[PDB]
Amino acid sequence: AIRKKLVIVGDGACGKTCLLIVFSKDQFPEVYVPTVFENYVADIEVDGKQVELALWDTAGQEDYDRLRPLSYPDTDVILMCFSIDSPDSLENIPEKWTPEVKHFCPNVPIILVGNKKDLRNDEHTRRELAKMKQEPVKPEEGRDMANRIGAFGYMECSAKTKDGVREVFEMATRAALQA
Amino acid sequence: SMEMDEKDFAADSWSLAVDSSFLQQHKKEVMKQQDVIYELIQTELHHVRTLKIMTRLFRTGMLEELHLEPGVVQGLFPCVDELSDIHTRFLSQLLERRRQALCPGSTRNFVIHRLGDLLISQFSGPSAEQMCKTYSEFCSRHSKALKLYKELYARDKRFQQFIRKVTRPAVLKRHGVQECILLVTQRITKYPLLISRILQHSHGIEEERQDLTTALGLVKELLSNVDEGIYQLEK
Ligand SMILES: *CC(=O)Nc1ccccc1S(C)(=O)=O
Ligand SMILES: *CC(=O)Nc1ccccc1S(C)(=O)=O
Repeated sequence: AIRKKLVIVGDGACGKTCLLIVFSKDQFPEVYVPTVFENYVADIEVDGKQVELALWDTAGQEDYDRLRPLSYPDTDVILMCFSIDSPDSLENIPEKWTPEVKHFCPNVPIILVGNKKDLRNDEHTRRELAKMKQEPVKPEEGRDMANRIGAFGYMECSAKTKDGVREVFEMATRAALQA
Repeated sequence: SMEMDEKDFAADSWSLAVDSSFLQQHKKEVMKQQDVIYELIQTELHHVRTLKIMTRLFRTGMLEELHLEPGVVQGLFPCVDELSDIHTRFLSQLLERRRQALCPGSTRNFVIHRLGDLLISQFSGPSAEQMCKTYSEFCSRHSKALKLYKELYARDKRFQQFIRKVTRPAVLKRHGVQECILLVTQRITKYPLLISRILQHSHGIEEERQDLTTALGLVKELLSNVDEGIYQLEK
């Protein structure tokens, strides 16, 4: 089993901690969802290759521009996260997270991930967004952003329903293997 | 970590750690507050445990089995003794506040009603000053330690033998040398997330909502100070 490293980056309420918890537990926490994520080493087997995948979060470091880059050394794949119920989090991707991720992690594959895709069919979400002259992030808007930032690919998921969560991490493993 | 604490913090939540009959006669908001409190202590146990893996397993192990140059082991594990003293004292205070809150006749049924005071003493005064200096030093020496470990691994086959040996147990899967360093670095940034979610469910007593609000500001001031004090050191 080769050891590869994954780091998930993104704004505060993009659901990156929830995504890492749901994958590292295999199910959605039925009693209590932890506030924090320490680390986890995944035993993923993708396309016949056995890989050990270290999972790391950057939650709580978005305000500390000198502590944050310390999660980047030896990163093999970057999960660039945004929330589908927050068009503003997608707007910050090209001008805040992309310049930093490319500076500290050159030549490292970035997968743009749209979290909370379930909320695209949530009435409260569509009403709350409409009051601020907005709507949930469309699939083509997310795809266009990955195209623009030079991302390796674009994926969507929902940690609440576990839908697409496994495919993101199996694809992140594939991306980390490419040399 | 000791078995007593491992079992007291084995459950995935406070609602699962206490007896269900004890949980039953408690307001939903109390359960929500206790769950985040239980998590702050549970992660502090794991943090102190990570520091014991660095000091006793890795750092001591190299000193007693290998022939490394003087200053090399200190460069790999900077401030691990001082960090261990800080967090083991903090954990001691957290575990004592929980033990005092135990129901007579029980070893699992408790409700911690006052946490903010404990957090204020920890993140203020000389104890805050010592964490600020210890985390500014640790994080400024972080990159150098990772490069020094990779240099030792990609040049010494007696070091690879030692690393393969000590990290072989299943319990150290996510606790290699480099993982331990990032786990310690990220620890400080977890506290504001924990304290804010405890504060979120601590509006019942105005004395407690104020203590936790003060402590949240104290932690954020410490984090801002550590952030400013960092300047990466290259070998
Ligand atoms: C302290 C204690 O014994 N608590 C307990 C344990 C199990 C069931 C009920 C209770 S109670 C009535 O809340 O004290
Ligand atoms: C973070 C740090 O190094 N702080 C420090 C160092 C020396 C004296 C005082 C202090 S402080 C601003 O009280 O934390």
